[PDB]
Amino acid sequence: VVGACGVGK
Amino acid sequence: SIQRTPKIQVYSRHPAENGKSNFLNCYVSGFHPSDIEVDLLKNGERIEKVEHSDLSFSKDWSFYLLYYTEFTPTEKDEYACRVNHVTLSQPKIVKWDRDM
Amino acid sequence: GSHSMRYFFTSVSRPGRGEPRFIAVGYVDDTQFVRFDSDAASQRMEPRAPWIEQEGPEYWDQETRNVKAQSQTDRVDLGTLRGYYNQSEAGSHTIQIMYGCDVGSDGRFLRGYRQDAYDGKDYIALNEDLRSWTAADMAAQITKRKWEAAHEAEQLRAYLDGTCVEWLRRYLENGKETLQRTDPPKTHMTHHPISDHEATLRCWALGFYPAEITLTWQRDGEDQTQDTELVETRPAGDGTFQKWAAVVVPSGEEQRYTCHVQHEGLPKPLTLRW
Amino acid sequence: EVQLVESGGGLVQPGGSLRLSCAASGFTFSDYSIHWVRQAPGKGLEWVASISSSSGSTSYADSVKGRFTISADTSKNTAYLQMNSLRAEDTAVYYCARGGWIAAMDYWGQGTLVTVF
Amino acid sequence: MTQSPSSLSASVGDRVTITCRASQSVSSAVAWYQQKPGKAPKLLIYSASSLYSGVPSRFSGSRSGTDFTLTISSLQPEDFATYYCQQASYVRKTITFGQGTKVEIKR
Ligand SMILES: *CCC(=O)N1CCN(c2nc(=O)n(-c3c(C)ccnc3C(C)C)c3nc(-c4c(O)cccc4F)c(F)cc23)[C@@H](C)C1
Repeated sequence: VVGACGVGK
Repeated sequence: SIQRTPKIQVYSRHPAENGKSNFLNCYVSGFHPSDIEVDLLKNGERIEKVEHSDLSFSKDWSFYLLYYTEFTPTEKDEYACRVNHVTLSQPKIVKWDRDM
Repeated sequence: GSHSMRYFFTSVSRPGRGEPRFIAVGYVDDTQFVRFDSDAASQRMEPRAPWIEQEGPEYWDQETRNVKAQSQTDRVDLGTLRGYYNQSEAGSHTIQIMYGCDVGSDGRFLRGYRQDAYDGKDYIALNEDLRSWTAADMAAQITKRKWEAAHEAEQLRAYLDGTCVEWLRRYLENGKETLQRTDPPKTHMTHHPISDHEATLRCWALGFYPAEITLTWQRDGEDQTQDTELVETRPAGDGTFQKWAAVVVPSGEEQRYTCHVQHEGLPKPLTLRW
Repeated sequence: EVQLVESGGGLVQPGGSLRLSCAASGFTFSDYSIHWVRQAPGKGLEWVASISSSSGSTSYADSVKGRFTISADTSKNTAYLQMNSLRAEDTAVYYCARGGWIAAMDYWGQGTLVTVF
Repeated sequence: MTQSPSSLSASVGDRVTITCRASQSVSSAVAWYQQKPGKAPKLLIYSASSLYSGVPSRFSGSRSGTDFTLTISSLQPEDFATYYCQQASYVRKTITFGQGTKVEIKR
């Protein structure tokens, strides 16, 4: 599935 | 930034046999950026009902697409594929050889 | 017998024409099975494989929510990197993201991937130990600090070896007759006479799966690899692939060339001749 | 530093509601998950329900599916567990734990004894 | 799942092995806990092999097939407790704890 976690550059 | 020009391959899903329905694919690959304009041509006329796959990319971050249309080949017809891109001054008209 | 699950995210900013175009694509092996286009009217994650359409509406509600969140993250990253690189606000820039995992024949985790790219060039990648980052330039060193202070490689760890490896075996089980098949190539050789003294032999390999194939135009043993077009494996359009390899054999010299085909769907390499 | 304190459970009749709360303190609440685990008296550890503070993803034990609900007030550093329609089989000691990016409950509470009578 | 043995009696010095037969878990979601009487559990081995910070090096976790094993290399008079293996399913969104294995004293 697609990953939830992400912080951004 | 760095723009790389597409590589067009015009072919058929099945071996071309005059009178039996196959699909005309126009696989453009290895281009960047993702803004491309691909047209499948029959006797120098744009083909309306053309599907394209979803924009993905290779290991080197360059994109590729597949524009397929269903066609029944014969000796008379001439097929091709017209591709325009930011790296191309003029559209690239890749004709379809039955022998590739 | 190794299998892989990949996710490709492409966000292209279009200043003066709306929101950055976002396309997400998922692939069990070389088989696209999900999709998300931000310009489509559905505004949902769509199935592109016949074995994935059985997942309940809770799967598609979650997938849409998690892909419309990466859509916004890439939308603020495009304006973030545009300031890192000190670029104008009226240019189109691309952020490609590719992550995923690789499991073995027994369904055990081998390795996980997470690579970003800004404008075709590498931007930042997740090291093979899955706890370090490789910043490719001087504007990804700023991202690296963020993703180290925020422990991004640690939160992402539980996804790349526990959520990809688990749903990937769920996919290899549902699509067992589709993803766990090996179609051997339909190989044949075509002689095209280009001159009275020059010819060309093409060695086709049609309808094979997976795309990993190898055509080798040897000559009396010593493989040539030169004077040999070897076009990229191209999609046939129906889940199979195509590829040919030509050689420019002089006329009257054809019946000494052999074409060798190696495919994991083949019992042993072939030696097609004319 | 990371401390979990659970409180709010005790004597309750069957077919009633309790609200167990778990006041987390020592970490950013939205970075980790909060799990409710119960140890039936004498029996073994049973996982009851879970919350992902970010994205609000709940999950239940399928033996408490329609009867237990987790809420999590992120701007209180607290995770709640409303337990409606309590049976005599829901009596246990309830721990709140923390999923710490390692797919394991590294930090635990002390326990809230819920006795259904 | 099934955790074996249900209870083993071992003496101070022995190498004890608790096995947990998860048949559908990803090694990553296989952790090993230790609960002493009337106290909260205590994580020992996460990701089925990785020691947790501060846990003594005698504890180790392995995997021989679809069979995850906890080992205490040389038992000490602090390891007599009940050991639980968990296994999380990301498809079903459930954590399942093993039935538990109690380690006790010999004659
Ligand atoms: C990019 C990061 C990412 O997508 N992931 C982190 C979150 N995650 C994940 N999802 C999930 O549903 N659970 C889970 C499970 C498996 C069972 C019950 N509840 C939950 C949620 C509601 C917490 C995750 N559970 C854990 C976890 C396990 O497995 C064991 C103990 C403590 C835990 F927190 C976890 F680490 C991540 C979970 C996936 C999508 C990967």
